[PDB]
Amino acid sequence: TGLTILRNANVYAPQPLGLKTVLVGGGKILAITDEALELPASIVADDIDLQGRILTPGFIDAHAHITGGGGEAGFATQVPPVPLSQFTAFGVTTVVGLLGTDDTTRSTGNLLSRVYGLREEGMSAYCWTGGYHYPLTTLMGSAREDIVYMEPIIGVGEFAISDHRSSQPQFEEVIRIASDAHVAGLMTGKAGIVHFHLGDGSRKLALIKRALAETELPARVFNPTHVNRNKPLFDEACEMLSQGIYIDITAFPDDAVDDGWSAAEALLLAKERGCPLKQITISSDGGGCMPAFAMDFGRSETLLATLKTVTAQGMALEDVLSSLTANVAHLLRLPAKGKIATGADADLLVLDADYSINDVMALGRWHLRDKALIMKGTFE
Amino acid sequence: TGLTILRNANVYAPQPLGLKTVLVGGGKILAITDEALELPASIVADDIDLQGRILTPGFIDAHAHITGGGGEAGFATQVPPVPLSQFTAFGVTTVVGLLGTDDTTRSTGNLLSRVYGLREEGMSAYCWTGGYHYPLTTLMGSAREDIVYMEPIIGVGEFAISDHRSSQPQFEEVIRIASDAHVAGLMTGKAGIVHFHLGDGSRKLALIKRALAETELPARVFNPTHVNRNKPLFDEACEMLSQGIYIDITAFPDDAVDDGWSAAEALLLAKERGCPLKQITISSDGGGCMPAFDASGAVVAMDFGRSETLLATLKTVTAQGMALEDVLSSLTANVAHLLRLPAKGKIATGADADLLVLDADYSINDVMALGRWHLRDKALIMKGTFEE
Amino acid sequence: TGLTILRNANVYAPQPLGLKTVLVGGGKILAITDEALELPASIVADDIDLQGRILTPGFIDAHAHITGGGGEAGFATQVPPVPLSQFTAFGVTTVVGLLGTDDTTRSTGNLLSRVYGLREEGMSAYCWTGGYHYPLTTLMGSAREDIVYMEPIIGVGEFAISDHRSSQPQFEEVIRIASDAHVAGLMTGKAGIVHFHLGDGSRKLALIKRALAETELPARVFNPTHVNRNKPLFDEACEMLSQGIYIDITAFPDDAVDDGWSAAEALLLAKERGCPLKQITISSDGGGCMPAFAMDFGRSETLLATLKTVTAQGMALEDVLSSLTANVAHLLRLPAKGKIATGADADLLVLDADYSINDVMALGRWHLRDKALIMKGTFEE
Amino acid sequence: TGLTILRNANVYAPQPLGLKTVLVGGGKILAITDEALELPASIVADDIDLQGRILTPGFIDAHAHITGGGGEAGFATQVPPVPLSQFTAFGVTTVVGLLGTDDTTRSTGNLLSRVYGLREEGMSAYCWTGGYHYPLTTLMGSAREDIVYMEPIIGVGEFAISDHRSSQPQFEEVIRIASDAHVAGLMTGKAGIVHFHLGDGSRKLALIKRALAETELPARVFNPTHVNRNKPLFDEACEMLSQGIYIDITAFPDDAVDDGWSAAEALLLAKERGCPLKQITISSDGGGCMPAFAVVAMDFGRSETLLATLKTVTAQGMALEDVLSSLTANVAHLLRLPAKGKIATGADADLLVLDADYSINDVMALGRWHLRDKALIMKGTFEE
Ligand SMILES: [Zn+2]
Ligand SMILES: [Zn+2]
Ligand SMILES: [Zn+2]
Ligand SMILES: [Zn+2]
Ligand SMILES: [Zn+2]
Ligand SMILES: [Zn+2]
Ligand SMILES: [Zn+2]
Ligand SMILES: [Zn+2]
Repeated sequence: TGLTILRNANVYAPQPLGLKTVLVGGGKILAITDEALELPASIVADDIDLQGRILTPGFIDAHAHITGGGGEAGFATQVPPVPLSQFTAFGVTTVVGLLGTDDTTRSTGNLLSRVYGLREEGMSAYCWTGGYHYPLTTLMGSAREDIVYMEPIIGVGEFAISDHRSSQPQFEEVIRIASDAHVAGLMTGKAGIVHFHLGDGSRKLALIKRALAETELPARVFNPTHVNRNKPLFDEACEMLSQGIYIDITAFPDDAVDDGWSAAEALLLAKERGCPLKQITISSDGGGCMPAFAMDFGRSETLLATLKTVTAQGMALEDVLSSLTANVAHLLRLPAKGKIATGADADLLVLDADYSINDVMALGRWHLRDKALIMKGTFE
Repeated sequence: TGLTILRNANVYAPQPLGLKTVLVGGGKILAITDEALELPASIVADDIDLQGRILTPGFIDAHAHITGGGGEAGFATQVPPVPLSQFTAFGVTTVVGLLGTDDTTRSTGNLLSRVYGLREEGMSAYCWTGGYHYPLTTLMGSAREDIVYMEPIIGVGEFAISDHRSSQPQFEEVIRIASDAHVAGLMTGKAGIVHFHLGDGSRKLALIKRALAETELPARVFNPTHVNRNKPLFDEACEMLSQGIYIDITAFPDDAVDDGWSAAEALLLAKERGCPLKQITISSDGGGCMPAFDASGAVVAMDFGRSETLLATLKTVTAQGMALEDVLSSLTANVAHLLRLPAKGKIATGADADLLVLDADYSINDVMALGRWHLRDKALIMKGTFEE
Repeated sequence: TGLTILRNANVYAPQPLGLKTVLVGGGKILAITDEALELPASIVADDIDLQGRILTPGFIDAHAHITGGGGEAGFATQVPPVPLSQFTAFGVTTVVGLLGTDDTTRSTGNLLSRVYGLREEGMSAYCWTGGYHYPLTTLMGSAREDIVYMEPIIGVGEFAISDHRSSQPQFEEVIRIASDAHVAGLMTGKAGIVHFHLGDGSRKLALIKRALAETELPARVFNPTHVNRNKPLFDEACEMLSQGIYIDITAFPDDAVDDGWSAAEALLLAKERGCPLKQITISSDGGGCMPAFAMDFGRSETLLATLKTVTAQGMALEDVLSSLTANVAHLLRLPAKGKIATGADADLLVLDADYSINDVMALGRWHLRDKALIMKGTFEE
Repeated sequence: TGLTILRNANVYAPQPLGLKTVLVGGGKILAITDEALELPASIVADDIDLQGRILTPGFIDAHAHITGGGGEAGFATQVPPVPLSQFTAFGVTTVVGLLGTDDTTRSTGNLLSRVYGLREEGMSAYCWTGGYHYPLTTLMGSAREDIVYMEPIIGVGEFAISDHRSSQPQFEEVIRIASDAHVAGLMTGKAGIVHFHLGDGSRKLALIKRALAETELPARVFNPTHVNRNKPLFDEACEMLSQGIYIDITAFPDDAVDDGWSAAEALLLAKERGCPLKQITISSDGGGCMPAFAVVAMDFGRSETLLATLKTVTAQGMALEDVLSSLTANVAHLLRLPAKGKIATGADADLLVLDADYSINDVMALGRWHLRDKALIMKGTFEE
């Protein structure tokens, strides 16, 4: 009902702004000021002194199996849907859902209905249409119709290249899909991009290199993920940043890194190479199936773990925080997200000085307060 | 994006609350209080003393051809899409769009894309899927899929019964459509109703009477409109209020009333009969094709329906002694209740900041949609992309 | 891969057979004997003295939302898939999955793929095609194709009648669906029936009465469930048992009973009225959305709770056990299930004297042993 | 029923294990032991002394027209469905059915329904979806859906390349089909491979060579059959074994060999060249149309050529386990049938008892005798 006032917030917007008073109401950031705002008590829901603790935008996890992934090694490996608290307790206030390898038994209707479920439970959610294989799995007859007509659908993903599980897509198929995503993006104001799953194939980003050389499509339309899964792929991804693509680094748990880089190592290496960090995002692959050589699934907890690892190695908080917030909102054309700015959505984290999460606000409501869950999923 | 404070508002919520201070921010009503709120000037965009002038919710016009209607007497009669200001200048802050007789050349994609256009221009908009004829015109393969998956699609309409332009729908077809709308409504929290176009056919509401007698579908699922177009239909509509249906009265211009009641006469008559007015709504049929006649009855000119008839209706019934809150509810809270729009139709904390400021004669002075002024001292501050 | 021998089992098959030795191997019941079998130690995996404890068939829960149900009051009410142990720990060794009210966002491919997941994890699973609404939700173009070509698909359900959430199906639509299920059943040897969701509509079982009066379709094809949800419906369901239909009673938790009967009350009342109990089954509606006036979901735990309630009120164990085992296997044409008989699947419960479950065997493997889970779902912790 | 005990079995599993007692029950192999098991008579259905006769796994014939093939030279050449005994009497306890050249009048529904018919009659049966031509003949809208949702459907076949009767498939079409079979295989635990019909076209295995060089698809996904039909094709198939493909040799009758190798000659030649025999399978093309020569008379392929091949190569000095593996364990390994192709505890009780000359004396399928002392105990519903 009322206003929420956050006093002495050490604001990372994600760029450091210093101490501010932050006023929240109607699910929005209404003011960011040096002034010690004096308000009538009758209209204030919560008056909180953060006493110089860090305030950041909520994380945007743009690669999550919100329905659960798996199904790649038997039907029993179908992962259950990710409960609300497995996003919010880890600082994820916006998720972008996708289908992966199983786009056969799982449908775009499964995915979009779970987006609406997470929205009803008080977080923000979008999704990718099309999935992994060709022809694309869509709700309507085509990806272009899905993106034009369904507000939460922002692009095509995660479409597999250079992977034994791909549909062995041809150049002509890839640039047609990209053209449909791009046109739908222009018509709607949404991301109009193709989120590509990369495997360990030695062709790496060859299809995207050819698209950038031969077509007029803007480079931002080609968005490869898991680029840290092997070192030659990561090198090729870093080189292609100069052509204007955005690259997505996956926060693998330490077990699953194999012959590649952790998200932490990859981001530190991109910084050391002088890569444009504003073109680099990190995602968790939450709900993705995680085999042990027992069976588990990916968690959004690796995003904060990554942030702690790189900051402990001397990276500035704002550099890694941007890869989880403003950079994702910029690529995905989410102007209300990824920023502490007046008029933006009140999706906010309060961090301790070691960057542990103390509080999580989504759309102006506390989900986590003093490390305790206040709001949880319907069935948690 | 500061706060807006409206001081000394005579609040019709739509029920009269007396004088209040109303605080708006983030597109929402943040407070309604007796307190003379003192706020820091640095966070206040607008501090307005209404000095006891009436504040109401914005009107919800649940029957409008947002794409334009017509096409019923030649292709030249296709009405252009209704510009933003032809809603907002008349106090309409939420519209529900539909296709009418022409659901052949016009598509659900035309309709839904215009909903998104009106939302981008700063008003609120929803639509009906299915249209007028059988089989239904939908975006996906079925009405149930449209209502489940497309947030702005709230139900089926305007589906024609008792009209020479209908598809002569059978009872079994009607209750199947109603079942699909109802189930989709339960799944989504949306209206989940069938908005029925009534014509002058003497069968009147017989298909709805049969549905209420023979099925378990709740009465609110069957929502007839234009019930004032002839007197026997209006009498049957009033009688069926006791079974729990909502009825929609159309604010025809005075020319187009023919052998029926104006919206004003129909609402006054429902009140005189002791009908439950909370089950009665008024809509404009804006963007509907409006033929103009000479003294000889020859078709001379063509115009389209306007949302201006809603306020004209409110002025007419209040001049005849109806309480402002009774007619205002028929444009606001009753529509929001039937259509399950909990953010709309009410001056209540947490609701959308869709507000009208009225003069003493109930002329609109100011119109706010989602916390932004569209009309201020009778001047347009915000207009459609292509308005001049 | 040895033999398992269960000595001194007090066998309810589900009919009481007395004390027996039961031999299990290759997932099957190989012998039921008075003999104290002496076997070479080298081929015996497990030699267990049950010391006179009750041995029953595993329960067949023929009405479960294995994918999760809900979605009837907002997308947030989509129930997660039921984990393996939420069947096996409650004595359910065979489940028949279905879609309910949400047969729009959920597909037959969702349902059938979860059947295969539960089979991979070591229980037995089947499903109903078609769902709740008309037209039917199927994997192939028609229910008849689904039942003919997909081994686990046994019939059509749960198809809604006398309910505000139904598709307001017409008699002609219902008997066409029934004819397709019946023909597919004859071609395949499978159930070939229509499992009908009943609501609180006052028309009750009128469409089924009309089908029995006007068509040649056998009565067993028309299988109404939730018949205990209101008392006039339950009375009509009991009267129609004399025409040869089977009725399914839902084991609602005590909160959700409203103006109807608990499964326990309904089964005791059917027995008191002299109804043919072999035509009565009980199911849990596991994974179904359960509102509090908070949100929870249905559990297979109500089946054993029902068995304890009716036995405490004087019903013979074999009467209620048949409603969970042999009666379901008979109606659904599952000849390997619902019975302790040689050649049948080794799906077995060991009960304490108060009928608490001590051990659960599915296809010859222990899932529960001395009330500890030995086998669990892929993602259970 | 209770337990069956087979005493003094000379076990080829298919590798030689020596003399064993084999215990069967519930359709499974429950024990393989040196112990002379003593069991209570009340639980024993059958106590059989094999007297040192050879015991092998049942043959897996992974290329059979279970519906009948033919239709390539007029409608009258449609072969009738193969009766149960025309598998079991020849030692075939598992068959994998397919459509061939006529995937126009014959459907995947014909094929899958005959799989279920053979299962009802007590043998094991699977099938290939898609058939010979492009676009594919499937039950559902796609091969990937067929393999994901229909338990008996294990892959795509028999898809024609280098043949005048092919659909002239392009590289891009072939690798798309292979990707769909592979992904469906991973999702289900099933074979997930493309079984390719090879003709006499001089392009031979060019499309598969290109797939192995240009894609990440595992080599095992590309499974060419009839590789013995001409000598240059057979040489190319043998060379590609080093890239990890499995190759299927067809047991043509002696008449039909033309300018190629018999299965026997092909397997002996692969052994002489030091090829990895575990990557080589033999299939009969049972139910395939067999014209007799001017075209004078018409017959159909029989599973009898599998055992004839085994007798031919063993008479030329090949070890029984080498050729037996090509009919049993190698097929079960490629097709991901862990219950088949092996005498191992927990496996299906699909067993052959052979005489000293390797003639079949007894055939057990899923623990039941189909053939006992060379007499049929079980036959098809309509066999007389
Ligand atoms: Zn991926
Ligand atoms: Zn992934
Ligand atoms: Zn109308
Ligand atoms: Zn109209
Ligand atoms: Zn149910
Ligand atoms: Zn139900
Ligand atoms: Zn062939
Ligand atoms: Zn061939």
